[PDB]
Amino acid sequence: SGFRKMAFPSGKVEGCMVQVTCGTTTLNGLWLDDVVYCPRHVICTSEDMLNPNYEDLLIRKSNHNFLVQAGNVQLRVIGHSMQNCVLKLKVDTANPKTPKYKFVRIQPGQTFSVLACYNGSPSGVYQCAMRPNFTIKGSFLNGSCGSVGFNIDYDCVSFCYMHHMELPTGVHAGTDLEGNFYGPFVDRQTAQAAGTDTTITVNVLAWLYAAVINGDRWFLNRFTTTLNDFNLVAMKYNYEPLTQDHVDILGPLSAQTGIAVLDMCASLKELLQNGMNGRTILGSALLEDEFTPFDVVRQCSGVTFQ
Amino acid sequence: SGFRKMAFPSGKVEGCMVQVTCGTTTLNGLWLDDVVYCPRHVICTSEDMLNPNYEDLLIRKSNHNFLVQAGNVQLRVIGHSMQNCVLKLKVDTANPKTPKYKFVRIQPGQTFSVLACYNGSPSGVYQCAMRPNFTIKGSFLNGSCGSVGFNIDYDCVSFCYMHHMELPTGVHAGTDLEGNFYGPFVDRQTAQAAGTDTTITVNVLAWLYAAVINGDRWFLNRFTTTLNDFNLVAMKYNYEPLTQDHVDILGPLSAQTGIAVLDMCASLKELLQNGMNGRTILGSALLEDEFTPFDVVRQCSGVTFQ
Ligand SMILES: *[C@@](O)(c1nc(C(=O)OC)cs1)[C@H](C[C@@H]1CCNC1=O)NC(=O)[C@H](CC(C)C)NC(=O)[C@@H](NC(=O)OCc1ccccc1)C(C)C
Ligand SMILES: *[C@@](O)(c1nc(C(=O)OC)cs1)[C@H](C[C@@H]1CCNC1=O)NC(=O)[C@H](CC(C)C)NC(=O)[C@@H](NC(=O)OCc1ccccc1)C(C)C
Repeated sequence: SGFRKMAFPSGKVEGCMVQVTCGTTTLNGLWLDDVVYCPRHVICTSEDMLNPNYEDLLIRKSNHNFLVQAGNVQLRVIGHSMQNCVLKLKVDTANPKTPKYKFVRIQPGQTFSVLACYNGSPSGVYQCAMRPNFTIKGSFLNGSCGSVGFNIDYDCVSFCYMHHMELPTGVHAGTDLEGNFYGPFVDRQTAQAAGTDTTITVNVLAWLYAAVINGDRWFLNRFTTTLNDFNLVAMKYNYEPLTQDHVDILGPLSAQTGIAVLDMCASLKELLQNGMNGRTILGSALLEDEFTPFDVVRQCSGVTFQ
Repeated sequence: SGFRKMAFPSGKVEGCMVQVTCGTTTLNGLWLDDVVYCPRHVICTSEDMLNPNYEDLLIRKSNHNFLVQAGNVQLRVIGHSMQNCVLKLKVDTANPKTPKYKFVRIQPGQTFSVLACYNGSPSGVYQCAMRPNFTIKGSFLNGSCGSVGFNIDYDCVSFCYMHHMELPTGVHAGTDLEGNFYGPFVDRQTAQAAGTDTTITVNVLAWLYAAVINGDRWFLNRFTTTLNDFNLVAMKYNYEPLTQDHVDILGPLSAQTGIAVLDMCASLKELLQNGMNGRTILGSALLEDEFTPFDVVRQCSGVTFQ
């Protein structure tokens, strides 16, 4: 028992990280097979960033303008192209440590591990959710661009995120691995801001089940409710609406605990109206929304990768 | 910017994990050079656990009674011994992926990453502190014994923890890699309980500095205090005493922020007396104590490993 925010083991991804330099701009790249993927703004100076014309900046670049290092060894670039906001560099050597992999575009509410990197070297790993306003609450400094987020399924790494920028309030924005931004952000140093964020209700419900499983059940009350009634109160607290899909997804945790989803919704409702009155749940003094139902099941049944 | 609980990249340790079976008991082992280290209770049945005589259980075992698998391949055991509460199995092949490594015994307050494992396979990674009462707040199920905790310094892995047991309230106890328990616990299924835990004051102060660095400074007040005065109030809230060593350790964060340690102590004092009145600090609704000063510096300056 016990319940922790837990990242995937990072080894398979550590093997893919390289440093990419163009002129005096350095950041991280991801090396899979004979392609290196990185944020396109590697081709910019810090003046260029105010308002870059990426097609004009790029067209004046050739293969040899791109320095790719893996450890202390240089990779030879034999081709380049731009897809949306990522640059792809064809190199002459396949990554010998390429894992089985996929590229996916995740939905809001879905979680993933970030391997934060500097100069092609890993610094640490942590878990994030794609927020409803299409940002993530990360930890990123200058040089972290190109760090990636992923999930693992047994031996298969699904890359879902590449890091590009920080927005007001210290939240983060990036792309999928086809270089399409999550959210309506652009890779330019012009004033931009995320919209009001909401709470990922299905995830809060998953975490409450996690609590009951781990024996922390003081908040279970004697009421039930309906989906509509719940949703009315949800809306007022800037919680995302709960759908039939969400109910279905929570089916396994419902079954494991003997608590019907709608009964747990009534307990959450009461927490929203009354607060926690100084108590904690699974050590937290607020309602956590960055564990998916899948995250909870995985951690509560000890699923394993290789 | 942004501040996350962040584990070390796990790849170097993933390469060391094996499965160890004796009879029908399975758990994890750590393979370094030509030795595999694991909890000694691998040699017990679940009846034996109520009150095991480890010397008598062991002496009746030979090398061939120990099954060590790394992937789908069996390691040949050519020697065994017991050191405190760990078993060491000499095998005939050095781990080809052994990192540079050390064994260390950490102090209360120090943090480390856990690679939680089942059947010699990693399931995830998370950050823990050695609590003042010599437990950790982990996430561990049956089969997780032998999972290890570590720190990385550039390329050097310091193993500090091996997981053995869970105690009342869902907290965890284990050994250093010489098999000596943190705390006065024993590897027996007899009623045992940790003492009252306290808050790691120096770590809370580190985290407040992390907050100021990340621009969250609403809690800074206009008072100062003394170490004694602070300690008087600390004691009442079950905070560990602050020492001159602690002040010295916080020197770099003090310098980076321009806030004297004793001024920050006065802000903490006021948080302890008044609470946070519904506000959050770095997204938390309580005072976090599982970031060391070193943890904060590392994350705030992007230090990297390889
Ligand atoms: C990334 O690591 C790198 N960028 C460069 C670069 O641009 O080289 C010339 C090299 S590495 C960083 C990661 C950032 C730094 C701080 N935290 C992070 O996550 N990315 C950027 O520096 C990035 C470049 C974008 C424009 C593609 N710029 C930003 O993140 C900036 N955000 C921004 O310009 O938009 C928001 C905004 C709000 C308010 C006013 C103006 C802009 C921030 C401000 C650094
Ligand atoms: C470890 O993964 C394994 N143990 C065995 C084993 O004993 O084989 C026969 C194989 S793998 C587990 C990890 C535990 C399970 C639940 N969470 C964990 O962290 N360790 C144990 O099962 C362990 C064995 C000890 C005695 C060496 N036993 C315990 O953790 C038990 N704790 C205990 O007996 O002491 C506290 C106590 C409190 C109150 C009453 C009685 C005892 C718990 C109860 C499972």
